[PDB]
Amino acid sequence: MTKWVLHVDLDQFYASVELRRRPDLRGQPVIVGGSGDPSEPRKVVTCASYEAREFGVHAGMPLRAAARRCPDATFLPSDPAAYDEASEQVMGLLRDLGHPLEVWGWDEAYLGADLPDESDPVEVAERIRTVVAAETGLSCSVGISDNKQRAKVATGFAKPAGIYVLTEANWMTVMGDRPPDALWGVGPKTTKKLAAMGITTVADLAVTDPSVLTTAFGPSTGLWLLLLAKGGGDTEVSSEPWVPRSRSHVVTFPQDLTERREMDSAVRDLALQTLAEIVEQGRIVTRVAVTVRTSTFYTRTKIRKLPAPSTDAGQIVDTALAVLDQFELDRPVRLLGVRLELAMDDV
DNA sequence: CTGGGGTCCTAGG
DNA sequence: GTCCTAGGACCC
Ligand SMILES: Nc1ccn([C@H]2C[C@H](O)[C@@H](COP(=O)(O)NP(=O)(O)OP(=O)(O)O)O2)c(=O)n1
Ligand SMILES: [Mg+2]
Ligand SMILES: [Mg+2]
Repeated sequence: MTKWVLHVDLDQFYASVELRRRPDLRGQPVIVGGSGDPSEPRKVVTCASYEAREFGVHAGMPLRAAARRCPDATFLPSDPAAYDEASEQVMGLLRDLGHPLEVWGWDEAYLGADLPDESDPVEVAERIRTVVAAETGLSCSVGISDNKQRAKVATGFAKPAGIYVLTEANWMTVMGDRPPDALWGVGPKTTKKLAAMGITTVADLAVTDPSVLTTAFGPSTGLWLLLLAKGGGDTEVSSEPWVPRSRSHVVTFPQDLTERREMDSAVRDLALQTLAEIVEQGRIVTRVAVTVRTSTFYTRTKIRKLPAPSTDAGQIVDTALAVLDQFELDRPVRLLGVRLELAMDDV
C-alpha cells in the first residue's frame, strides 16, 4: 500500500572490515591505505575511521599528511580481497529479504518495498541494520524516501549508524538552503555555473525558469537538475545485474620512469593484466585507452577503437603501445594506465 | 606533495 | 544525422 525506496550504505566501509579482525581498535583512530606504513611516499588514505576523520583525515589524503594530522592512528594496509568478500556477504544477505535489490559498487544498495499499513519503513530499515550487524559485524546507515536520489541524500543525514526519512513533507524544510552540490551529481563546477545566474541554493534552483536551465545545460539535463532540486529522481529499483562498461589498471611508480623500454613494458603488462581479467569475466574489448602522467602531474589520456571487438592479446598490446607512442615522452613519467572499454551488445 | 577504480556526457575535427 | 576521439565533471 505505500511504495518506499531504501538506500543502504555501509559505515566507514574499509575500516569496518579491518575492525572485524582487530576489535581492540573500535573507538580508536584507524587509517586504511597503501601498505600500512604512514611514512611511505605516493600512498594515500583509502578510508579513515570516524575517529580519525575528526582530526580532518579523509580518503585521498597523503599518508604522511594523515599521520601528521592524527599521530596516534593505527595504520592498516588496504586489503581489497577482504572488502570484496565482505561486500558479497552483504549483498547476499540483503537479497534474502525478498525485496528488489539494486547493488551499487561495493558498499551501497537500493531496496524497493511496498508496505502495508501495519509496517513502517523506519522499522524495515532497523531490521536491515540489525540483520547486517548480527550476521556480518558491519554497521550500515539507511536513508528512506520514494525515489533513489532522495533516499541517497537522506542517507547522508542518517550517518552514522542510523536511519533518516526524507520525503515531500520535509524536502523543502531540510535542504532548501543548502548549496546545489548537496544534490547528487552536482559538484563544484555546476555550482559555479549556477552561482553565475544567481542560483546559490536548492530552493533557488527548484524555482528557476526551465528555459534558463535548458539553454545553459541542455534540454534534458536542465530539466533533470530541476527535478533533482525538487527532490524527485528514479523510482524503479531493478534487480538486473550490472554490466561493467570498462576495466582499468593504473600504477604510480616508486620512482619516475625515464627509459621508454620500461614505459612500454609497463603498458604492455597493464594491458595484458586487464585483458585476462575481462576474458575471465566473459567480456570482449572494443576500445583501448592509455593514460600517461609525468613528474609535473601533467596527465593525458588517449584512446583508440579496435577495427572490430576482440579479445586478441597481441592485437590489444600493439594497440596500447601504438597509443602510448602518440605521446611526447620527453619527461619523466610518474604513472601509466590502461583502460579497456567493453562490448555491451549481447551481455 | 598530490592513489586507484569507475560512469556519463558534450564538444568537435 | 555519420562515426570518431578528447576530456570535463562527478563519484566511490
Ligand atoms: N576517494 C575514495 C572514496 C572511497 N573509497 C573507498 C573506501 C570507502 O570505505 C569506500 C566507500 O565509500 P564511501 O561509502 O564514500 N565512504 P565510507 O564507507 O568509508 O564512509 P561513510 O559511507 O560512512 O561515510 O570506497 C576509496 O578508495 N577512495
Ligand atoms: Mg559507505
Ligand atoms: Mg558508498
